[PDB]
Amino acid sequence: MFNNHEIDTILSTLRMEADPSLHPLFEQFEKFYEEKLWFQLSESLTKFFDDAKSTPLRLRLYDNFVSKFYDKINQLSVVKYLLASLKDSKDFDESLKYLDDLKAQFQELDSKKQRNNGSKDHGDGILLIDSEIARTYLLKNDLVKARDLLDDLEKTLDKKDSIPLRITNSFYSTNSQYFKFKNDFNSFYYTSLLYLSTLEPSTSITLAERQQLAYDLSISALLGDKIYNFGELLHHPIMETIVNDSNYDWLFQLLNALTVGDFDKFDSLIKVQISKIPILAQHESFLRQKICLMTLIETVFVKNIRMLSFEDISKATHLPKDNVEHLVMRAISLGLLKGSIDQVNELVTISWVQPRIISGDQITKMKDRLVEWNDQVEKLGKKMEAR
Amino acid sequence: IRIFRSELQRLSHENNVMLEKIKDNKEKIKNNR
Amino acid sequence: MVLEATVLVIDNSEYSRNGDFPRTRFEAQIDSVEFIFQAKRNSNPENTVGLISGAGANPRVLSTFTAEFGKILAGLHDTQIEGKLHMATALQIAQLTLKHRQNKVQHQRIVAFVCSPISDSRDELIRLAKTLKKNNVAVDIINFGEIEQNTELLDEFIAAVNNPQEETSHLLTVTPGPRLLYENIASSPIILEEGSS
Amino acid sequence: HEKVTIAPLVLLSALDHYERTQTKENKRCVGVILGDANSSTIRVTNSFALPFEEDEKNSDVWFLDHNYIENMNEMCKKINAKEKLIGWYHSGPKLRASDLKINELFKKYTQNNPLLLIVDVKQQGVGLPTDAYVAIEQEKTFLHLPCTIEAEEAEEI
Amino acid sequence: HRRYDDQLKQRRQNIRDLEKLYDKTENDIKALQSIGQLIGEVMKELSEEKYIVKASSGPRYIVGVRNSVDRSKLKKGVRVTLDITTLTIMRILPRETDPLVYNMTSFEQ
Amino acid sequence: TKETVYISSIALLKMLKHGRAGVPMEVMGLMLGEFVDDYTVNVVDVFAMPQSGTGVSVEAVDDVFQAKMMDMLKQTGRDQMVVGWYHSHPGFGCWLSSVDVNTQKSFEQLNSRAVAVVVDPIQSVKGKVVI
Repeated sequence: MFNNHEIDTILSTLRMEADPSLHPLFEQFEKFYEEKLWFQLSESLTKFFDDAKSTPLRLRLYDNFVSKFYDKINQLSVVKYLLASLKDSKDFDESLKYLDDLKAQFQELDSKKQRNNGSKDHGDGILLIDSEIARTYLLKNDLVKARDLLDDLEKTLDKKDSIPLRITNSFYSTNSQYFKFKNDFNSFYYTSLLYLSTLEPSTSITLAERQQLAYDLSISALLGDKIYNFGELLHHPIMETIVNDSNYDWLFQLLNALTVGDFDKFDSLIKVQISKIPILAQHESFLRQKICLMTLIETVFVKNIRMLSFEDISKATHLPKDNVEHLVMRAISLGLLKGSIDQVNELVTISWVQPRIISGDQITKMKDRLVEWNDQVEKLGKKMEAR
Repeated sequence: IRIFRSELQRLSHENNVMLEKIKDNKEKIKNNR
Repeated sequence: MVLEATVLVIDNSEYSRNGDFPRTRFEAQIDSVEFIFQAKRNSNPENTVGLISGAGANPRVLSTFTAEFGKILAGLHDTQIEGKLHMATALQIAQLTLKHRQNKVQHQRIVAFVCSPISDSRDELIRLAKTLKKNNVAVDIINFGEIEQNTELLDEFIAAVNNPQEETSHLLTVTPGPRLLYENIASSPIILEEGSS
Repeated sequence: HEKVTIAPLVLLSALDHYERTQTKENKRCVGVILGDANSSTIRVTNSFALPFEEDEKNSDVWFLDHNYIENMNEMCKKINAKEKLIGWYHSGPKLRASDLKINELFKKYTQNNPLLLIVDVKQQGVGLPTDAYVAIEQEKTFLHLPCTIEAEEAEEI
Repeated sequence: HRRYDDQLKQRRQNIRDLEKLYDKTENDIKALQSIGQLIGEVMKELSEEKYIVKASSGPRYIVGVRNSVDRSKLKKGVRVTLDITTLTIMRILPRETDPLVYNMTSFEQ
Repeated sequence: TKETVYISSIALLKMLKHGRAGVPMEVMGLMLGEFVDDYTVNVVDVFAMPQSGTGVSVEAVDDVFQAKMMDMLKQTGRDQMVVGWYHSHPGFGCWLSSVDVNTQKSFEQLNSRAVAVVVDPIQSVKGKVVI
């Protein structure tokens, strides 16, 4: 495609009076890449529909063209692509050498036009500085020192309010690998859920990054005992957009594993990485019982009376009477459930806490309250009215 | 050249726009005394 | 000379992210408002010029009919450069703007700029052209686009309205670059000349 | 949270502009509430209509004059100084696509979160002939605040 | 070139200097229409929503509360803010009669 | 018969809201609508006026503020004929407004059937609603 090789060159050789002070090294090094379609940060127009991970070798040239970009199209082309797309280079040798380059250039833009009301467009140059601060200190010094600088970024999210959601995504992007390297994936699962809610227009992504994104979303739910289960990842258009094998099928295997309760199906298809930690096998017992514990008041069961014995729960969880008493106590201790336990009469009273996304079984049982109360309208209701 | 002339004529009229607010505000303080 | 009520239309589109045209864009639309107002209000009294925007963030009314351009320039401030494109929306807003107005029994005129080829609907713009003809509405369209733009909904909108020249609509094309914007419009029927009744 | 307090003076005022303008089902009378949104109790002590025109063929076409909005709010300050712009109200039983596009207009001169009000002249079903909603974004997210009615001593009597 | 540059700065400074002056005038006239209040002292507690006080602007009148008024801190002799119209207690004020910062010498540190 | 004033729902509530500021102070307003003697008497819309330094007199009403407001009555469907000028006063035993003398005599020149309304209780409120 000659779009970037021609239209971009013709625009600079015709409009903007006579030339935008063209350098002789621009058109000379542009033909080195030929038709291979690596445009090295294709610079706005052509970059919108064409993007790749290739490392740009022009970094020492277009970096000084920011002054030419103000009169060219818009200053918003820096946050959409180019400098903002440098994260796809995967070059860790440039670390700490791009800090002064990606900062002082934005400091001049903040001290030039924008003050309070500004001029021309609005809402630019806010998250541009905050995006590169968290990505830098994540490397080098340990995560303890990196969190100290995240407090200034967390207060900005609660105070400042802007139209683009990149402020929310950029803060949690670095915070994802914070809890990923550490334990306690419950906080990482809540963070992983905040990436995808509804974005139609934004967050351009190909099939390569969807598999990398689904990796952090899946692992978050392995140890995560909160907010439903892997089925939430299936509710979003993810599993249909990724491959069904190579350890991406854990959503399908663990879906029925919380019902039938067979640990030999999942443990046989996985590696020794996640099977060494016994905690993973513990959290799978909670989500299996939580499905039946939500049926105690009103979901499926007809009479809507809440009672549970030690024998009925032992067969559903595939655990003996001694291990099921300890499993309920640990479930309430984690904040997932409430209530008390009666060992004398073999009664289990658990307060409803964790919601569910299932439906269709509550329509018939809600009619019970509709029909039984309607009979009093014809009998008792008409008795007081016809008085 | 054109930037200094365009910004001067713009702020010259906007200064009178601010003066349009006090014209009604003068009659507001006179009636309350 | 010229006694009428003119509504100005400033719109943005996917082609508003430019601003390479001579050196720039959107600075010509602001400079064109000062030339239209001074050629009308200063010519004869009882001349009020309104400003509406049917694009950008929301298709609202910026400044209605008044004797001062300060509120008109205030409407041009705080406007998104890149926004949604609806031309036919501003056509019905300008008609409702001219429907309820102070100092009735005047000459209705609408001045709009072309920021894009305006591809929306065919039969919808046909009824909008015949509706403004029965009310004797002056539709001023200055085509810009990219280089030359012909055989589209803009030319079909004019062909379905204007039999008479000065009483309905005109046509003008301004080329970007070192060209005088106010001089070509002054000699054009859009501003001054004839068409005021 | 916050609650919306609608005085009987405001509820009866919105019903008057509907009959006097001969508004049919093709039009919806739009108006501006006045009150104090600073505290948690939102009280509306004043209401007035505006020359609004509705178009059912295009939801993006609405006629509203911003000159009458600022002038009437300034001229009514002489009555009570506690009356500011907390939002606006409109008529009609339902919320169409034209109501979502007009929400960002008054937000320029409004400091706190604006308040939306829907006046129903028919009042078909249940209670609450006037429902209040808040306009806030993260996608527009509307929340229904509790609707109560409290007036002064001489107004209730 | 440089002629319009000097007038550009002088025009902007005259706007910001007068803007702070016009904003104070608009804010001051809004506080000039506020309604005053009365002042009285509590004599004896009659009931919960009904009190017996003695006003400083005249004889005694039966008073009460209106909304969000704390009735726990209202005791005998406590100076209260009395409403002019409804004749109820609105604000809460300490107990003072003659000024203690004027007739009595008051000094800090 | 005579003219029997029929107060609408909004006509009674706005009169208490316009005189809401201060017991001793005073405001005014304009009654609207159209009616014919022998029955019909109605007040469509009511609106107040800013308080001046002269209290209530012939110079109290502002024709500039009235003309600027009157143009807004037509576009909103609020435009009607002026049937009188309603006021608000603390009230006396006789001649409830000591500063109001020459107003009504200048009002009867335009229309002899025009009246003037004043809210009596102004903190004396009872619930028989004596006006």
